[PDB]
Amino acid sequence: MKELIYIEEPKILFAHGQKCTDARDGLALFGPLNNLYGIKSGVIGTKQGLKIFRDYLDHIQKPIYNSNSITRPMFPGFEAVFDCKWESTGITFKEVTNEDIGKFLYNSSTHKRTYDLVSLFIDKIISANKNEDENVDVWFVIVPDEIYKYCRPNSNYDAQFHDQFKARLLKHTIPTQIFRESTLAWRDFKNAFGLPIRDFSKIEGHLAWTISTAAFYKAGGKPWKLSDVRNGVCYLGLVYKKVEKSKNPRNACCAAQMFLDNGDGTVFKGEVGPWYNPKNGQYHLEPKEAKALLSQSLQSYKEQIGEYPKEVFIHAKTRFNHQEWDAFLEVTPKETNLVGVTISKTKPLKLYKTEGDYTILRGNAYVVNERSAFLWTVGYVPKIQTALSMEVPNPLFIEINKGEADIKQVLKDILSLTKLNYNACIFADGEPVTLRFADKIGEILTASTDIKTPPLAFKYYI
Amino acid sequence: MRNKIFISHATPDDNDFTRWLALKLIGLGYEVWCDILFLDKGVDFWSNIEKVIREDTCKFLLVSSSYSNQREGVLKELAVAAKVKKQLKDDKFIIPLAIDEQLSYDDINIDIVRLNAIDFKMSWARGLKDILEAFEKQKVPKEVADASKSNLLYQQIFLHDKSVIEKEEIYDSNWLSILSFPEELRFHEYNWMLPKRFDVRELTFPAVRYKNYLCTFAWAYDFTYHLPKTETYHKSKTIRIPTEEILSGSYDSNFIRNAECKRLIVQLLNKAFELRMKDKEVQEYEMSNKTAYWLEKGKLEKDKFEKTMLVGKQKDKNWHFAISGASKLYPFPVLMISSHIFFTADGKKLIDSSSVQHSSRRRQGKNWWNNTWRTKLLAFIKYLSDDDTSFYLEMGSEEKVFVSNEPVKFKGNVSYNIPEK
Repeated sequence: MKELIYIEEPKILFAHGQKCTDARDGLALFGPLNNLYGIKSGVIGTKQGLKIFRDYLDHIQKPIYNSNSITRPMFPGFEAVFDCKWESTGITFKEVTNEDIGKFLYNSSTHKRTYDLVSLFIDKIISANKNEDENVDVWFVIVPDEIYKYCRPNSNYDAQFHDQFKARLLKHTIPTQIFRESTLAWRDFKNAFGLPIRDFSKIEGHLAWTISTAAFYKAGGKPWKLSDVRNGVCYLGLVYKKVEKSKNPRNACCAAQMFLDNGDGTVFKGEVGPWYNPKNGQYHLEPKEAKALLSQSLQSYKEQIGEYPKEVFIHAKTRFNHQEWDAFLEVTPKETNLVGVTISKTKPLKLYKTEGDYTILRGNAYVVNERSAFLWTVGYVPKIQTALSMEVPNPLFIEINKGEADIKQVLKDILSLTKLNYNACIFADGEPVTLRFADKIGEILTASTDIKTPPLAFKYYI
Repeated sequence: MRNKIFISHATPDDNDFTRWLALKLIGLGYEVWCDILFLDKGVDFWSNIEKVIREDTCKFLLVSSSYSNQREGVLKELAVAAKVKKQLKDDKFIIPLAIDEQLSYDDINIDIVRLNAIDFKMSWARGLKDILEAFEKQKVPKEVADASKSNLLYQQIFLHDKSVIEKEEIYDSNWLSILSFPEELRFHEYNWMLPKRFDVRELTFPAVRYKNYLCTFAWAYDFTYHLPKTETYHKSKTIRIPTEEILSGSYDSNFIRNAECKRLIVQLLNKAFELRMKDKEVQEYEMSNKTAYWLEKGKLEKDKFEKTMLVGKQKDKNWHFAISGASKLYPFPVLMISSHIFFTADGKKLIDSSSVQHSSRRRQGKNWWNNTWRTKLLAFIKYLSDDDTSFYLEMGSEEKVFVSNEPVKFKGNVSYNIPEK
């Protein structure tokens, strides 16, 4: 037989110097790390959309329980947990008449109509941000269902509304949150059978938790940062995306997501070039782009902190070849240690418990050798008495591709990197945050090919 | 001296707000009493309630919800509270806390309608501020606030039965260990005597092309029937390499690299598995990149092996458990089996709609848990067994690799307790 080691669940730091293992309980019991005066809200949409948003904003103030109160804890209310005044009064409303929506909703060319609808939102957004002396925090774009139904692919710019909307404001740095009318008012919207389209009567508290956490984060506050920290350690995640529009099949685009203790990462954009090999399907960078990306990464780190990092980790989905790695090693200061790790979900090893219908406990690891190991990040947990995923988990394959580092410390680090996802106040996620948002960021940055922007905070992308 | 602040309520429905306010107040500097704070029980609970209500309590808040309006315990505690209220001559000893909108004003109990109710229906934070203002006005002794006591209480009362315990467990994987290997791997001399552009994959004993030579697990003279053009081969031009030393990985020569030889062995094992399960009368399904093999309906009696329900029915469809094969080395020699679910209508002909197949797979697998998957995989492995210990996989006329039918066991030192519900 083969032995399994156990990696304990990490703790995240919260208000009043306390540490918890679940973010929701800590938030409801102690409060967020950094507190604001209040949320100044701005909403653009139809009058009915404004009414729905106002109703929901007043509704989230009341307590709201859930059917299974041991797995999905209750929501006391935004003022109770976050101690911020997110009120339905004193918000800036911009009106979009239904006639304007209809004018562009009936176009045959999907790319064209998507472009016109996006611009019809963006011009109002920028005009409201510029002309007004008011300082709104975030812009809540409430969109009718029909636009989303008719603004998706197969229904020189991408054909998705969310990606285009996030891409075009990358140059203006405007935090926006997109909601459908059917989600904020799921009870009101019904089918021809009389039943709701989206049944949230079972997870209403969890939905409110996620919405509240996203709104608090995107307004400027930090809900939580992990507690047990190694000083001066930065994380880097590479993302490649093949551009479909390009005539040359080898053209590809690269991006680097940089993370610190706080879980509020930065995004660096790379130069589009021939990185994709159509023979074996692996992406690799030329030396110059690698130097540029890494130099920007440590320049940003020095700007944020002031001293060069003690360690650097470059998480990626594929192995690095030699020219890429020596190009990377050209730039790094000699006082810093570089590690390059590969994380992939394609290894089919499933462990079955001999008794009981439940699966393997989350956190157990099988270290194959001092350079490669498995990690069960999506296994069963006892804190909420339910596993995170259905069927049987597939562990992550963590192999130290380049550099010298202890495998156990890497395992603990990658397990810790799973608790920082402000878009969803959930117990954990099966993928590290440095690689969790690869597809979304890649598609968003590919949606516009003329992007020339400085490094930006994460909230402008998600 | 009276410092304890009593909370009365109906259980377990009103546990949420009771826990919230108690924890916040006990982290704010006060001392709070309620039924669910101790989890010790058994020490004459009613006498303890009388003792705390009469002797130690300073203030008394009653959660005037719909359930707690007239419950026997709440009514009894309210009677004792009225008695002690008359004793201490405190008009504001009883504080109602309305926590719902559905309780009409006429419905509330007579003894608490007169007293002023502090609002907790619209927002909990404003209600907490109102309670804090009331306690500043009534001058209740207290010390500095400290949320670490709240943390410790939450950890020791409510994080008690959901911790990690040191318990041994045995887990079953989906990997078959290869027991024995042929003595030697043979490279022949061909491609000047076989026809050019030859697909050796259609041959019976598997083989692969390596530039000039032909790599296979077979003697020189076993391909006469397939290629009569190659009967002129002389048995002295076949280079033979021990397989155990390849497993050790210490081979290094200009002829072959170790990684390339291992890849050739992997391809040979994959092909051999393909034909060996071709011989076992199981239907094949060519997926996007692999081939998965399943059993037709009625191939085995009652569609069950031993006590495992392999082939089943869902609505107007029939679902089959299918397996796919692959090989790997250097953890140690291993064969992987990958599980799949497929669907059909008549029991023999697969559904050609990929989206319908995926949706049915999701729907059927949403109700399958670990024990079901494990038992089905074990049963399907046992079905292919030729002996009671292992099954052979053909390499040639006199060469075989014997693969055990018991997956590798894993031993775990940390476990938990199965939930009651």
